[PDB]
Amino acid sequence: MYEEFRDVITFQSYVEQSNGEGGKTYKWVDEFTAAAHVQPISQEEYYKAQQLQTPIGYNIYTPYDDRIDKKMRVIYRGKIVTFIGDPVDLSGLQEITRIKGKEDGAYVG
Repeated sequence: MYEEFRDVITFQSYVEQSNGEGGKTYKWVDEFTAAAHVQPISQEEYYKAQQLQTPIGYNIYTPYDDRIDKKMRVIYRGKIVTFIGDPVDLSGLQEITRIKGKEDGAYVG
């Protein structure tokens, strides 16, 4: 609902252990700090037709940073969200990275 943005926001991680046991106990760590824009999808982004569901998708652009959605828990403009994703670069000179991330779950949490 911000459209075009650049604020100083903090990217962090919530990971349910740094070994092959996803659950049991949970540990918090900090990733990086950047001038960035993390925004939620709202609906289908382009809209056109309609459709309804509860939003579990994020859209982000940061200049050359690929670390936002790729298993993280970030705080952008006071909002804490959890998501997994894949980064793509804009190309040419290599100035902008465009990332998509989404949330699902893991059994109980």
